[PDB]
Amino acid sequence: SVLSIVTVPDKRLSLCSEEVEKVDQSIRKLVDDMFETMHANQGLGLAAVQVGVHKRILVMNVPEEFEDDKIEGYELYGGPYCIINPKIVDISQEKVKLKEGCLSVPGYFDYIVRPQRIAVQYLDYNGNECIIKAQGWLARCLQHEIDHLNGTVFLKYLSKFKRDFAIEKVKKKERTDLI
Amino acid sequence: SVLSIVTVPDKRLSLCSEEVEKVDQSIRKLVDDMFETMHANQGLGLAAVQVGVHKRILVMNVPEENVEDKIEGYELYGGPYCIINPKIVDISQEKVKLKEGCLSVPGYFDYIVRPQRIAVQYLDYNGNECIIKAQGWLARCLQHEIDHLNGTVFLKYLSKFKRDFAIEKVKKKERTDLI
Ligand SMILES: [Cl-]
Ligand SMILES: [Cl-]
Ligand SMILES: [Zn+2]
Ligand SMILES: [Zn+2]
Repeated sequence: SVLSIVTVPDKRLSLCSEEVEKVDQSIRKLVDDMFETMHANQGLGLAAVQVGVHKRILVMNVPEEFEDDKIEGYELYGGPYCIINPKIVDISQEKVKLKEGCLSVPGYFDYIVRPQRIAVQYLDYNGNECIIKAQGWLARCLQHEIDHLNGTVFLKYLSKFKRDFAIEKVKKKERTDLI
Repeated sequence: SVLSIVTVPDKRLSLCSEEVEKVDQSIRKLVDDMFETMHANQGLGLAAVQVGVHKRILVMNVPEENVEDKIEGYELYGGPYCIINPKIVDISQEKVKLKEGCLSVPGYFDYIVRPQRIAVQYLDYNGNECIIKAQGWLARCLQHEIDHLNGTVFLKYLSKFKRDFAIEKVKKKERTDLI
């Protein structure tokens, strides 16, 4: 089932998401829907708040670059990942500027600086404890999605001028769609 | 002004706290009250949620271990600290086992394993960007309080028997006994 996506400036995107008490059948079904929704919209990541549910769950799928080094244990790509209750346990001092987009801010893309590498503990689809050590786009996607769980969209890091233009561009597309 | 402290098993202690949008006079007043409430109850730290407000604000005062290396340039004690919107930007992989208490779990103490050192970016009392590089008890307290902002009391890391023993100790300790 392909779910509807909450878009800015919907205030639901600004509220923090709660911890999942246990990974049961009902969490798995939500995770299936979230993944189907992400794949249907051609996204690399998706937080539950983006489908209207305030729980600390995200899914990711970062394909390998069509190619024209890693630290031992780290990954630059992969998935699908189901990441529940993520906890940051290590984060790089080195930062990288990359272009980001988001399904909750459709049609707007901008450059954001974040740590290059991050290690995160989480519960997986099966309810088992895991660790993901992430670099490159995998680390990028993961931090972007963790922001959603804390009630943060990537516009927060931009100047007020760009943020407001972004929000007004999302709405003008929706208002122009209704002419 | 001395506020009443929310104590376990109050469900409010399990909800996540929200980002503070602007550090205005209403925020400083809440911080003033949190300091007074902390001093009055003999505490080293306090999160806003412990006084019933779900916002990302904590205060600490740690006054002046062969289980930890003393690292140059990290604070072992100090304060008073007003820490708003804390963001963890670095965290040690070395950990340490230390005894903790909590004003929301009065009368109960136990040993908890946490990272030895943390670096945290934050806004201070006047809304200015700051950074704290903490170790020793300063970092233990800071981590304990950040946990509250995320809906976690230290009983989470203990076995269920101990968590429920502690909670029962609180329920009994809150009755002044009719002798
Ligand atoms: Cl976890
Ligand atoms: Cl900050
Ligand atoms: Zn997004
Ligand atoms: Zn506490």
